[PDB]
Amino acid sequence: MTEYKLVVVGAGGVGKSALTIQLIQNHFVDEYDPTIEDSYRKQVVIDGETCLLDILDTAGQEEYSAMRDQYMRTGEGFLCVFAINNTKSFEDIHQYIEQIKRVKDSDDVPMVLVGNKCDLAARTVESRQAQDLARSYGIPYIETSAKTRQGVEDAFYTLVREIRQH
Ligand SMILES: Nc1nc2c(ncn2[C@@H]2O[C@H](COP(=O)(O)OP(=O)(O)NP(=O)(O)O)[C@@H](O)[C@H]2O)c(=O)[nH]1
Ligand SMILES: [Ca+2]
Ligand SMILES: [Mg+2]
Ligand SMILES: [Mg+2]
Repeated sequence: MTEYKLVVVGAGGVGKSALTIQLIQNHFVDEYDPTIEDSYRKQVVIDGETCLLDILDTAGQEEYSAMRDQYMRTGEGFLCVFAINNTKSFEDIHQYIEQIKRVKDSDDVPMVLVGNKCDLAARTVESRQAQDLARSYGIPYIETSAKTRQGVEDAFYTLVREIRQH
């Protein structure tokens, strides 16, 4: 059984915890409790193979930026999340990737760029704008809603594939 170490990263309130919790636990967290750092673990079959997903729910608040370095070393693949109604989080996520590539000293780090909250109509990040950013990194772009589960399995499982195809 292969184990995959996924880390979910991005700015505060973009839906990292709701995305993780929707995948692992199949419900939507409506309330907003900022995360320090939580861990989840779950046995899944992906492309015929049983594997263990280890998922680190990280902090979006800047006050815990200090602990980013240590989880960027451990993690095998990184789900890079912004909210399509939050232009600042799209600008920010660009920064998170550069930090990962730095900390890991590779421009070949398994990653998926995720535009979350795609159920909201207050979109200020157009899909083409995120596509352009993903293209420059060689990584997939996938839109999701943690509310409706749209794209949630696809996003996380794409990241496993990126890691396992690394
Ligand atoms: N409509 C909608 N709301 C969402 C979605 N994902 C998260 N939210 C909402 O946005 C708020 C913040 O979500 P949360 O997952 O806690 O964000 P976070 O990125 O983990 N924040 P932190 O970095 O502080 O831990 C919550 O009220 C949650 O219900 C989504 O896909 N759609
Ligand atoms: Ca709920
Ligand atoms: Mg959270
Ligand atoms: Mg615009």
